[PDB]
Amino acid sequence: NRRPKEDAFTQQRLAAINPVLTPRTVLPLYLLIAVVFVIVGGCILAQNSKVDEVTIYYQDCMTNATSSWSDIPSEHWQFVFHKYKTYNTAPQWRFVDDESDDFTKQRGTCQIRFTTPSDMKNNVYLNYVLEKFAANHRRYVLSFSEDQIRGEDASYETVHDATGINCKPLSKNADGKIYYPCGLIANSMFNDTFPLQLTNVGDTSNNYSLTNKGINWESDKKRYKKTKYNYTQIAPPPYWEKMYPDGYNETNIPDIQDWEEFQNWMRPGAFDKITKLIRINKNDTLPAGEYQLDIGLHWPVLEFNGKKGIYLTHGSHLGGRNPFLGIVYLIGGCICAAMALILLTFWLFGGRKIADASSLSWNMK
Amino acid sequence: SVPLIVIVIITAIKDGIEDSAGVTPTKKSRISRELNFSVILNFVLLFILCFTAGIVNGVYYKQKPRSRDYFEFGTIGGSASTNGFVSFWVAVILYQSLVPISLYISVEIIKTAQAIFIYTDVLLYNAKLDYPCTPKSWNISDDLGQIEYIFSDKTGTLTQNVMEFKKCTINGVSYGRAYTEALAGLRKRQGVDVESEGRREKEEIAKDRETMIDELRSMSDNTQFCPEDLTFVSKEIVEDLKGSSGDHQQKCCEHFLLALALCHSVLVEPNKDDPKKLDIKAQSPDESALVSTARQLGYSFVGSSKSGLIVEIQGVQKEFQVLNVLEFNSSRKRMSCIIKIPGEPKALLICKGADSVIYSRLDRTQNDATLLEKTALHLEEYATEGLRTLCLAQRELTWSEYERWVKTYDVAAASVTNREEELDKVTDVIERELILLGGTAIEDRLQDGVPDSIALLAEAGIKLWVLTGDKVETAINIGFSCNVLNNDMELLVVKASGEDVEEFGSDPIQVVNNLVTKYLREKFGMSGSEEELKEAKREHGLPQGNFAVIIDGDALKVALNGEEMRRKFLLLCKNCKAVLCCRVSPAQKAAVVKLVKKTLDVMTLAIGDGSNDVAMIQSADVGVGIAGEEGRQAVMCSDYAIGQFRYVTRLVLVHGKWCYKRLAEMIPQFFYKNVIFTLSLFWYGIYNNFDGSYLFEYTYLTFYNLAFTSVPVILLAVLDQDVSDTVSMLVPQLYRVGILRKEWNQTKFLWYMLDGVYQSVICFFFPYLAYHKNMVVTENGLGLDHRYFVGVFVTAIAVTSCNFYVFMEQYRWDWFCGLFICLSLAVFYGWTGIWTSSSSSNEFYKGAARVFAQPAYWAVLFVGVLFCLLPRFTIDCIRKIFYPKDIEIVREMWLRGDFDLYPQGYDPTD
Ligand SMILES: *[C@@H]1O[C@H](CO)[C@@H](O[C@@H]2O[C@H](CO)[C@@H](O[C@H]3O[C@H](CO)[C@@H](O)[C@H](O[C@@]4(O)[C@H](O)[C@@H](O)O[C@H](CO)[C@H]4O)[C@@H]3O)[C@H](O)[C@H]2NC(C)=O)[C@H](O)[C@H]1NC(C)=O
Ligand SMILES: *[C@@H]1O[C@H](CO)[C@@H](O[C@@H]2O[C@H](CO)[C@@H](O)[C@H](O)[C@H]2NC(C)=O)[C@H](O)[C@H]1NC(C)=O
Ligand SMILES: *[C@@H]1O[C@H](CO)[C@@H](O[C@@H]2O[C@H](CO)[C@@H](O)[C@H](O)[C@H]2NC(C)=O)[C@H](O)[C@H]1NC(C)=O
Ligand SMILES: Nc1ncnc2c1ncn2[C@@H]1O[C@H](COP(=O)(O)OP(=O)(O)O)[C@@H](O)[C@H]1O
Ligand SMILES: *[C@@H]1O[C@H](CO)[C@@H](O)[C@H](O)[C@H]1NC(C)=O
Ligand code: ALF
Ligand SMILES: [Mg+2]
Ligand SMILES: [Mg+2]
Repeated sequence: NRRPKEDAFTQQRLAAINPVLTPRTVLPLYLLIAVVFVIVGGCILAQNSKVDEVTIYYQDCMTNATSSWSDIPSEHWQFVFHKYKTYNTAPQWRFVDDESDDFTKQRGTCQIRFTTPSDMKNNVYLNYVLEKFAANHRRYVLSFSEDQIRGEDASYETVHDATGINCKPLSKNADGKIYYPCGLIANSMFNDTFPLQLTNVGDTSNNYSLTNKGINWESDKKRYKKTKYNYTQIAPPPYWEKMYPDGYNETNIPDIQDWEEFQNWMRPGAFDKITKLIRINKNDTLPAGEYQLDIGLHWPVLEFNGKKGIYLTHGSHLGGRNPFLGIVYLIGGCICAAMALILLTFWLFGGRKIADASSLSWNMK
Repeated sequence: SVPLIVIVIITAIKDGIEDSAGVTPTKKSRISRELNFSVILNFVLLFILCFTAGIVNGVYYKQKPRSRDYFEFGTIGGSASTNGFVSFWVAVILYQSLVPISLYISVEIIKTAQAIFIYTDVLLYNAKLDYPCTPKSWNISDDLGQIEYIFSDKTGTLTQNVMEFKKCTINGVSYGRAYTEALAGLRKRQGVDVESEGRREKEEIAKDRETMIDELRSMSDNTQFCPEDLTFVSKEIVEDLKGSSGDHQQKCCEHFLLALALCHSVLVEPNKDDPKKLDIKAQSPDESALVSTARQLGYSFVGSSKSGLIVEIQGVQKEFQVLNVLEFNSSRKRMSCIIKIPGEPKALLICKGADSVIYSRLDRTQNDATLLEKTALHLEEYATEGLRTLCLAQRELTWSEYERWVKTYDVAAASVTNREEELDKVTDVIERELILLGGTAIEDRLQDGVPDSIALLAEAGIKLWVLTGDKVETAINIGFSCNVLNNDMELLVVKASGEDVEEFGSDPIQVVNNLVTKYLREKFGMSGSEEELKEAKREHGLPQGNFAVIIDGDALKVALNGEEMRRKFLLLCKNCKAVLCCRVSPAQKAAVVKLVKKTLDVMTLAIGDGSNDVAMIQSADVGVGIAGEEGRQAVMCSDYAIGQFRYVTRLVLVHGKWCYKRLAEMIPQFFYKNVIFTLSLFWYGIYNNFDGSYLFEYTYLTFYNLAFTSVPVILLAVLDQDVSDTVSMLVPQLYRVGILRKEWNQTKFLWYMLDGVYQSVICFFFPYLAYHKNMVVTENGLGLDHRYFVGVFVTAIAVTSCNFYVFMEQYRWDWFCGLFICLSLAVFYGWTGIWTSSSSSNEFYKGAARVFAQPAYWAVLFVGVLFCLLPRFTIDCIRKIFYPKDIEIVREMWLRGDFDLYPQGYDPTD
């Protein structure tokens, strides 16, 4: 009726295990964790020591030399292979101009020629790398609309005088028509074209096939929603006037169904370095030989010494060539082993019985 | 606003259902102020962080014009105005995280949690009295581990109010012979034989009882015959009633008995089964014992009549009445009775109390000089063997005296508007004539399991103070009966009375000053006024120099008048265990309590049982009540209550220490677990001219420190068992940790602040350097390459690191803590993998499929947990090897099997 209930929990006597720090217990756990962790570190290092990588920077292949085949400066191309150390094979670059574009500041085609000494394991990725691109500015990164997710077309008030997220900096123009890809994040998109195939100078009868289908997963496929653009209130971004001198008509609307790379740029990079996938090949085993690429030069980058290049790789269980994980694994293994040996020595050197009643802070007297 | 109030109401409702303006009742503790200082330190760290962010956010005037302007073209202008605007609102919207949100409520959450766990202690549950420890104030409980001083009222705490009749002084003759435990203790400490002599004394007392009952049966027949209820054993007085020691002895002895039977405030009620049987219950145990023994010896006071007393002597009935009564007062320390008997009509004013209050006022001109000395010696030995002194003084009023008394009463009855002062003064000034006629002797029994408990507290390194008002000799004898007052120590008595008045009789101030200077110069070295007090307050107390100090009422009364006197008294009271004070009112001892609290502040316990103890508890660091006498009302004006004193041994020593250690360890852990969350953001915001990059999710503002990893810190705060209760009870030396405050300091604050900074360094720079080279680690597809996903990495690392760290410091790996640790990690994983599959994650949207499936996630959390746990675990090992603290030593030795023969929850009272 009133007597308190008796139990282990109400007295805090639940069963427990109290380990203490004694060499009989300390040593085995260290030895086992150390051996297994160093073993897996060696395994991942061995895995990482196999994949290849090539990268070529071409941000300044428009005034470095003339319209002939000149060598790219060494500060732009870096090659890593698992069977060659001094594999220099300096790639060549050429530029071809075209006066069909009024924007003479940055126009033309840059062609590059590189080579590979070995075949490939049927897995090729080609990415475009950007260096020193400030995408972490709040006004820049907090400038995009929510309706573009579903293709909806709301009013200018809902996109200009909205909450902290809106297309505030570039909401309205002189005409007043809103922008479907509003916001500086979309307006500051990389503006380059990449070939859908790779020429093979060795045997031109079979070039190397590429595609831009499958950069990202079906997330965008699970993001796509039916749209209702009014085809009259949508205006090109002010930085897209060269792209759309006539503006959007009832045919040139930017679709999302197939070529999602137009909007794969939605989320910016994690930090200053910028790299996104542009070409994938899973079917064709790439053999050795010399190869050549061609890239447009529409996107201006020299206005602030920004850098831009390409990067071809293979990937692995842990990505591309980056020995940082192996470095940390080895550092941790060495530190843990060193601590284990240090305390083993201190047990040997300071050999004493574990439970010493005289050592208590009240046994002086 | 509303959420805080409603959550407070709901948690109060939970407290109420589990138990069966503002919050703080009176005042907080030192921990509250230290917490305020620590929060101010956190605030100033946030402020300097904001300053070092804002200087860079604005020093870019001479920096290169990067692409921050090539894309925007929205040059607002106004560098002195608009840029400062941006800085101020960025600061006020992005630097609101380091301030503790839930700490201000979590502290009392933890306090009430551990308090209700205290309340549900079935081992703290009384069996006979049936009164468990019921907390009143849920706020102040952390001080119970740092207690270093106990203030005790021996009227009800040290000894129960169960009276026993031993002797009685009538006309200078002591009647009554028995053998109590106090007598045995005195004999054994005197070095004389106690086993054979004790048995001989016991059989002699048995023979005395036999001859007493035989003579009682032979001479007459009494109305209180009883085979087991009889407690009268004194044979000298049973025969000295009629004519044994002369007719004058008879006259004086029955006169004394009648005077005593006319002096009491006791309620007498009949027994329900038998009306004749006595069921005497009242508020004064001593008077109840006196009337009970009067009934046993022949003066049977049966019946409940307030307008007169009806007493029978072997059947002969007689009725009377007491005219005026003045009950015991906290200042009077006596009871007054005015009776008037018609014929030679005569009035009698009788004052009942202790020796100090009765000998203070008497007829100096008219003294017997024979009964006074006899009574003085009688009471001296009575206190020597520990008999509570109860003396009565008589004052006769003749016909002229009765008439002038009536005139004074009728002329002084017209006083209104606080007449009590005038009445007290007039009675004191006109009541200068008193004559003593003797007194009785009563003794008190102790509690259950006092000596072992107080001895183990003393061995715990804590000092206790005990208070009374009767006298010193009974007090020291009660201390000697238990083991709080051992031998091998002399008395630092500073009494301004006694034989010292014969040779150096003067006014008390200078004599007590001379003696305390002697003590402060050539007995102990603290001669000074400032340096010694500061040294004492810096040393924070330690039991050393096992002596005993005694003070008298006059010296304590005059001590409140002198600053030098109070500081020198505080210096000299640094004895080891023994401190005793007598002849003092509750106000005076409350004043000395607050004196010792102010200077060299130390948490003080205020255990008490009575009416004078309320002043102790109302002015104390913490108090505990006792359900004893009518002063049980003190428990409402208290902090904790318990049926008997013997339970508090488990409270302060065991549970209070756990409270102190758990709080003092978990508060720094909570401060550690918060700084990394803001510091990672600070490092991520170094770029973009400190524009204010917001790395984490908009939903991470709360769930990081409110849902996911807030469980194990409070769990360790409340559900920790530092060591088994039994081994702690057998070995209480670990309690020195609360004595020396070896777990609460600013050095620990800074050490964990630096630890948090270093942990944040690892947590931020592991995934960042995992992406420095090519950040193409996807194993399929593109990869993450976004601030939110690297945020997922870093928050996962931080939360698992903090949870494993508090798991590591957790002293009791049980079936309870690890389960909720695993549950916290599981719910973190589940929320991060489920909420990402929703429209509310419009941008992020892909944590589960794009992060967890990646082997890089596990490969990086492995190195994160190693580089978190291993360095500080090795620091823990090296501290436990080169500086092995006592706690882990006793833990491992009892785990090894040394202390396993004893069961769990064993008691010494079994
Ligand atoms: C490829 O993608 C890039 C990325 O945006 C595009 O670059 C952008 O190109 C536009 C077009 O010129 C450019 O807009 C402004 O450029 C000039 C200086 O930046 C500015 O003088 C120019 O203004 C005029 O030329 C316009 O006729 C009109 O604005 O009136 C003024 C005054 O009469 C006149 O000078 C124009 O407003 C963007 O600045 C540029 N982006 C960046 C970051 O520099 C490029 O157009 C895309 N090309 C294709 C083919 O899609
Ligand atoms: C592989 O790519 C090259 C590069 O364009 C192709 O070469 C072109 O071939 C067509 C007709 O065969 C010519 O009209 C072009 O002038 C060639 N271009 C260059 C730059 O030489 C080649 O045909 C492709 N091979 C296959 C099998 O498609
Ligand atoms: C690799 O092979 C697959 C399947 O043969 C190709 O996928 C097809 O691609 C075409 C054009 O991109 C689409 O029209 C088909 O619908 C795809 N088939 C399926 C089942 O999805 C893929 O394009 C090839 N990639 C390369 C680089 O050769
Ligand atoms: N009901 C009472 N009747 C007569 N004397 C009392 C009564 N209660 C207490 N006293 C006197 O007061 C003394 C008790 O001292 P103590 O209990 O330490 O202080 P206080 O009683 O003021 O709390 C005893 O010596 C006793 O003579
Ligand atoms: C629409 O504009 C695009 C380019 O902006 C052009 O290629 C296309 O022919 C135009 N179509 C119509 C119907 O105007
Ligand atoms: F019996 Al009292 F104070 F009078 F404890
Ligand atoms: Mg009382
Ligand atoms: Mg009271």
